[PDB]
Amino acid sequence: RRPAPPLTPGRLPSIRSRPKDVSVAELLRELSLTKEEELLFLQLPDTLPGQNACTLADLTEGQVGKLLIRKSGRVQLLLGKVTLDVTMGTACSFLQELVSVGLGDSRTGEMTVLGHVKHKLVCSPDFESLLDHKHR
Amino acid sequence: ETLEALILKELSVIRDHAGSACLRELDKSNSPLTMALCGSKGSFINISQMIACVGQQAISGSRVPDGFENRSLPHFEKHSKLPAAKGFVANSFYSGLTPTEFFFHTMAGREGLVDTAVKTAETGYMQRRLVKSLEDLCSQYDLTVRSST
Amino acid sequence: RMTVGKLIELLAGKAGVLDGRFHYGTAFGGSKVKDVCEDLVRHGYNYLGK
Amino acid sequence: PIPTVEEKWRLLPAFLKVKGLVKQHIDSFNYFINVEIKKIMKANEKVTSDADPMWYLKYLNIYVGLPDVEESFNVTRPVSPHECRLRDMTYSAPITVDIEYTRGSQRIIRNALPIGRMPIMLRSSNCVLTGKTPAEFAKLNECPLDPGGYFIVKGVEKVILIQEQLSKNRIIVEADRKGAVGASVTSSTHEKKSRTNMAVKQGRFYLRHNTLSEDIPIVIIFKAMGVESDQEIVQMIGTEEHVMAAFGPSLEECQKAQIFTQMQALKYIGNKVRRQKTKIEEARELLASTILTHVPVKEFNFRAKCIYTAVMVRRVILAQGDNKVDDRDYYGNKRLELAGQLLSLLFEDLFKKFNSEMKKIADQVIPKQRAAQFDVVKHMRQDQITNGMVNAISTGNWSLKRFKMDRQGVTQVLSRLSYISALGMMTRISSQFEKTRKVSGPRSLQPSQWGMLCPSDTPEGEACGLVKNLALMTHITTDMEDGPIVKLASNLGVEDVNLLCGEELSYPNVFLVFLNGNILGVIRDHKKLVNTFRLMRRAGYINEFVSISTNLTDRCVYISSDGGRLCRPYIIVKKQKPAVTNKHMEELAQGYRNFEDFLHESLVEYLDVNEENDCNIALYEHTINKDTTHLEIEPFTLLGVCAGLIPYPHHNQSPRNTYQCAMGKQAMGTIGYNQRNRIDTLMYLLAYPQKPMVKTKTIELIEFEKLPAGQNA
Amino acid sequence: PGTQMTLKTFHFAGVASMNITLGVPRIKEIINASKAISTPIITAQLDKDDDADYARLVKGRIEKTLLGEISEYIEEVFLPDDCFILVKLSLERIRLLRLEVNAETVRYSICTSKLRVKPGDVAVHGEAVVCVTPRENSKSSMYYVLQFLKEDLPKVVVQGIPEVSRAVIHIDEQSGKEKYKLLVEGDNLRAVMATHGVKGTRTTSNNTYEVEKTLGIEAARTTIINEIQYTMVNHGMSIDRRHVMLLSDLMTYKGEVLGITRFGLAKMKESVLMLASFEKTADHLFDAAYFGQKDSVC
Amino acid sequence: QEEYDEEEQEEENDYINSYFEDGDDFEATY
Amino acid sequence: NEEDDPVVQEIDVYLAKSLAEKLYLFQYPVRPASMTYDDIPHLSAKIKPKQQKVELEMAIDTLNPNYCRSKGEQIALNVDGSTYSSKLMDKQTFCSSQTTSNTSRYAAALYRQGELHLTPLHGILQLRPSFSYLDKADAKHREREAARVQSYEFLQKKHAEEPWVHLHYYGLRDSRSEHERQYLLCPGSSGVENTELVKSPSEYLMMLMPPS
Amino acid sequence: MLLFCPGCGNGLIVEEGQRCHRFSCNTCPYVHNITRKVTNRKYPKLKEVDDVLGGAAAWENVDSTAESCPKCEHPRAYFMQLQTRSADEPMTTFYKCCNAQCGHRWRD
Ligand SMILES: [Zn+2]
Ligand SMILES: [Zn+2]
Repeated sequence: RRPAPPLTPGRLPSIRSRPKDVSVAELLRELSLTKEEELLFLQLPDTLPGQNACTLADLTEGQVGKLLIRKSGRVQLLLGKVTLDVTMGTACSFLQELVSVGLGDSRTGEMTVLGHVKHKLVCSPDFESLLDHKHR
Repeated sequence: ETLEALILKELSVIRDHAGSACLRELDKSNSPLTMALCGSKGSFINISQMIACVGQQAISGSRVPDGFENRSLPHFEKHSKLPAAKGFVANSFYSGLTPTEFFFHTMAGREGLVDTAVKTAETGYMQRRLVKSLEDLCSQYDLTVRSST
Repeated sequence: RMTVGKLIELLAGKAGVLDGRFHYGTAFGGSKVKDVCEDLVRHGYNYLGK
Repeated sequence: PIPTVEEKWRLLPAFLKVKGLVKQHIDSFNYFINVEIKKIMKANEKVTSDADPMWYLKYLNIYVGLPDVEESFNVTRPVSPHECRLRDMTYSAPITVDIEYTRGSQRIIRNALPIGRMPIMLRSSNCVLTGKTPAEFAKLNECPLDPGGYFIVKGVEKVILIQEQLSKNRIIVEADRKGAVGASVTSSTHEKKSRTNMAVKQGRFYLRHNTLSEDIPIVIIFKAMGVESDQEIVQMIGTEEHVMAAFGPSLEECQKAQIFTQMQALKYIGNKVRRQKTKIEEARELLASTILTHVPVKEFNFRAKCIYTAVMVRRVILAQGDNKVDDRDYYGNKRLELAGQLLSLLFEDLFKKFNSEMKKIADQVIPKQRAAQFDVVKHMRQDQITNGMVNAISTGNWSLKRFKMDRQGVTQVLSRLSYISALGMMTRISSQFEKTRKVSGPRSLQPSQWGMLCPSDTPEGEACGLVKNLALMTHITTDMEDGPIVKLASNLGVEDVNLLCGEELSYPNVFLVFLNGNILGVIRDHKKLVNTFRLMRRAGYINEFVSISTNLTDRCVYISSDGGRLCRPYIIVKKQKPAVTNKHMEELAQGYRNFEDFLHESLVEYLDVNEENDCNIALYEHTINKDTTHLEIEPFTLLGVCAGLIPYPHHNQSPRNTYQCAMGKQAMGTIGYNQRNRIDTLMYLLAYPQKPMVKTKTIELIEFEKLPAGQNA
Repeated sequence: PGTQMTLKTFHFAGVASMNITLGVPRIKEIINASKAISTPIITAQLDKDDDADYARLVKGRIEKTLLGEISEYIEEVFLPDDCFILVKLSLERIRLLRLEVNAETVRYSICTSKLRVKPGDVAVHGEAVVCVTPRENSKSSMYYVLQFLKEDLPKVVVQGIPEVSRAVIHIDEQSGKEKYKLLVEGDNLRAVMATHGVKGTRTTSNNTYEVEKTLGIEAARTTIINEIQYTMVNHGMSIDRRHVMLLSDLMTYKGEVLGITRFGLAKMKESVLMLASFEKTADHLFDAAYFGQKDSVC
Repeated sequence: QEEYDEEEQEEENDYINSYFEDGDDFEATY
Repeated sequence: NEEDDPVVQEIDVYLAKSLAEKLYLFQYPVRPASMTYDDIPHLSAKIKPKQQKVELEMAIDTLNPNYCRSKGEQIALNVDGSTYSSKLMDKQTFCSSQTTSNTSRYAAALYRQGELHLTPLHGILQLRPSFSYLDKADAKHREREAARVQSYEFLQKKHAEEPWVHLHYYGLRDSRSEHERQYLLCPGSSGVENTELVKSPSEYLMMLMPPS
Repeated sequence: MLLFCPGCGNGLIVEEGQRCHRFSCNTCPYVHNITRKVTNRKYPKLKEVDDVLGGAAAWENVDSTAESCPKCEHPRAYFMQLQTRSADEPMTTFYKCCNAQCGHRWRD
């Protein structure tokens, strides 16, 4: 008897018979301590600095990212000069999975399941330091 | 509510004591005191309000209500149940009122202006309802009151 | 009427017309009754109003 | 002892020099004949006939010239305001537009086509009386101390009173004789105003609207909007045990009725609604952009409408069962209306009427024609627009059938009894409430208003609070855009509403963003959000007239940017100390570092009525604490114009203050510099006006010592 | 007096938090003599005025007490067999309130309830535990009536009078004697005055219509004078006794207590011309020509 | 007896007119 | 800020657009995260990438210890009055909707041993179980027993213009799955390349907020 | 409480089966076997004991003064202030209460 009637207030526990916040740094430390492989879904700041707009589609391939973890602080992303910070928001409680669709010529198609995502990250620019650098 | 009345009577004791101590220091030739004793135009409450202190400005028999977020004025703190904060005036008319105290004193000024400006309508309704009812009730010559019929 | 500003107005006006300078009577400030009462004595009149 | 700066009293004259007392009435008109006149032009630019699709009209550009008068024949000379005031003429200027009409086969572009006239303010930018000198003001027979701001129609001075109304695009939760009831009033840029209300009875929610005949359960509307599964409905409503027990009756009622698909729901809506094309299509179009017009739909997606209705249901649930209600006497939501928006509506209606009239006169002449060329210039009149404007201004009865509105008593004759009554008429504000004895709250002094409306200034009699006057330091925000604001919001890291589900909005940490009654999205860490927004506003990128507040009871941030809000400048404090120092005021005394430079250097800032709700303000400098955020410049600014003539107002009592404010406009005295030249119906003069010995700073601010209305005795 | 009768709550203090209107509203309601009265207050005295325990015992007698407020907890038990609702009556809360309701009393109050129920599947298990099994018939399934009986179990009154809402006892002190006066807030005086606790002889009411329904029309002319004089002495004014005695006899001579309204004035006077100014466009004016009555000019 | 309002039903008389003086400045006869 | 320099973790980030073109993120708000949909055998899957509309068809066991055959026969008579290829209900249909067509920010991230890979996402769709088999059924039953503005039919014709695509399902363990994972995992360029984008923060904030 | 179906997403209502009752719904075939015991416990808000209002105990809260009353020559009495609009001008009145064996209430 696998399918059990779920509850709306207790969708995550869903015991019926027999919420904790986690920091991004602590979450990544826990993920790296156990040495697992799990996918992450993150939103990035629009109009990423580049060479009009510059997204990840009109870019190149290689290492262009640098993450920094300050002690007793937060987690800060960087691309040489620009500075961003990443945080956790809208903790997922439902099912979310990403698949790869394959298009042939007309009818032949391959739809393969890659995995599931259970964590959403948000990357934001800190305008305070940018304004301090500009004004000064 | 029990605390709202426990401190409401402590603010009146200091006012009454100041008013009573002002009477022992006043001279027997003061025009306000003479007019209060005779009773021509004035009262002892007016003297104690002009010399000692105004007192407490109540609205509809209650304290000044909050209007922004659980606070009367934005110059005070959050959930500040203090006497002088909510509605208590300390300085008299001679010394000079605080703008916050002036606003609380003006709040009570308009509540008394709007209840007599509209009272004419209700009084006129009741007067027309009463007059048209009784317009033929008179006494006869045999000590008997009858109607028109 | 309970109007005390009238007496202070009269006092300040008398002091001003005696001295020869207009006195400020703005709300929540202006002039007090202590520095004006001592200035009405230099001329020779009574100090408050009599 | 604390370092005190007794120099911030000279900031008020510098602030009044640019705007303030009576200049905003002219800025409302100068921004109107430069933006809104073009807005309505780009609104209606192309009109086409129905006989044959070959004839069409186009508009290139429109503008207004200088005040001119058309005399005997082909003679246009500049006219003076006193000339029109003595000849009982009307101060108006023509409107020059560039039209393009295709007659026959070729196209004709006739430049400088006059289509009508339009009144001009006395102290506007297009009038002659601007940027002049007193020596030149005396050459035109006009008082230089005249503040202006009135209309001259048939040789009388008419002033349009500012009128306050309730805000649109918002949710109100009131209480009536049965219980609690929610309502939503919506009015978009086009002509459609709606008022929907959700009512609660015996634990069953119902939706009422003007076009609907009977009440329909909210769950039926939910299923019709597009959400099929009933679990997602309750998930959007609220994730709590007590909100689910109050939503049980609605669920069992929706289960009782044989309604489980969207088609059946739309059929039920079509059967219920009555309109005087099948039932499904009319029921679908009735739910798209009819009930709620302030919520746009991209193609047919009711997701945002579903989210808004879910927030409304959660609001009416949290309201019911508690002792919290929303009152209409709060001035943070009440908006003001000047003479600009009324003229905007009037001009838009007149332009649409003129475009629809000539379209009807040239449709039955093309089939029954006797020539090959048809000119539209000969079949054109410019009298209707001028006559309509003049009558609407003189009579004062705003009647707009396209808007379906009728208002009386908006324009009033400018009282020229004294110099204070004339200026005090420009600061008078009337309410939309009628002469009702039962209402007492709005008439009573509200704690919300602080330094925006003078408490003492009010008429004694029947109107005991319906008529109010503005304060010395007061500014009305104009209309702006929302593009850069929403762009910076999306760049800050605000999440879209289409990504998260219904269970996330019930989370306490989750916060919603509201912008002019519109759900922008979900954001976390609202404190950093507000801090960064305030920093960007102090920087100079975003305009200074943008209000942002937070509500912890409702757990949402409100972003107000619509025109017609109240704001007064406040000095910023830095954690124990005001940013304004003595070296900053010495430069102002020198002649540099004006109010604009102070606003550009992050020294002072404007705050709204709801914005100051989330901050601490200190009266004096010795009262400044570690929690204060802003500092009052001057405490004597709270009094009004008529209340600034009372020596020692704090010493006097409030009834006597009100009596003197009412009698200050009744006292007779000198009117102006040209009183023998002007010829009015009734005029009073004094013989030898004296000068008040004990004057006030407000007297010098308005220069009342030059035209006194009394004598020393 | 009514001109200077436009002030707010006069004797407002923390001693008595009782919302009773006194001023122009009370006088207007007395003159209108409406059936529905606002803020009902009715006073009674006890036979035993020395012991307060008897006053507390009889206070719980005349008071509407519900079942859900006394019930400790209610639960729906589900098993392979037929389900039923179970309510645990708490005897300690009854002992603290000094009520005379037992398990059989709860059973009799439930069987005499308004919602559909008959004594077929309602039983008491032990001392203060009641089990009710819902039936499957005549409207829908038992699941839907289960949610319907669980939200009306508290609504079902177990004891008292449904009319009376709230009751409090007032203490009167004197030289050496102490008295306890029972004032309740209801309308049906016939039920409270006919009680073992309060003495039916000494009891005063506020509703003129109800006191003329219970006592009589002659006893209503006395209570309408006392209420008017009680409102005039609360303002610091003074009126004469026969001035209000003549007004009380004006709406008591013909029939019952008639009010001074638009409908009662038509019952008092029979002149269409004076009603022409009170009423509307042409209704009475055309009905007069239709019927054809003679107006006496007197 | 219908729940009516005294204000809308009973039309305003000379009783209702509150004689008060305010500054409000600015048929065939034989 | 002297306590920020000692403890500094280094993390490399990569980007690959090989599988960014053909990639779609599916959302399931109805199902709890505990249970999964990949173990349940699915019949078929169908797609239209023009309007981004997907429909999944899964199959549950027709006669299992927890099934009401009685109501199943009734539902079979209702649908019969050919959608189902059996005598009862044994298939479930999940439909989708377009959500935020403008996808530039949302991108998937893979965390391997010590390197992070970023793959841009094409579109995000929400799959919800809709029941359209009983609407047509009861409509047919009732009809049997009885007998320029842009509207909604316009958009329906626009949806109906395009043809349809069908695909197969592949699950937890497959060589194709590992191939796709390695193709989106291995960046290919193992050299240490730098200076790929140069932008000062004073100019980046100006590009963010246009002065005009 | 509130229970939904995992397959479709609609709600279920308990119905009768062949031998025992079962959790069923009228939207999709789904039956759940009723087991040993499922139970929901509720705690309705109980009523408290009412207090006796009135008496000298509450009257001691308001503070009195020293002014004689001409009824029994007793100096102890309570005084309160009130605002009332008279015919000519505003007037502040005092309410007088006799705290003695008679206990009268006057307004002068
Ligand atoms: Zn189901
Ligand atoms: Zn006594």
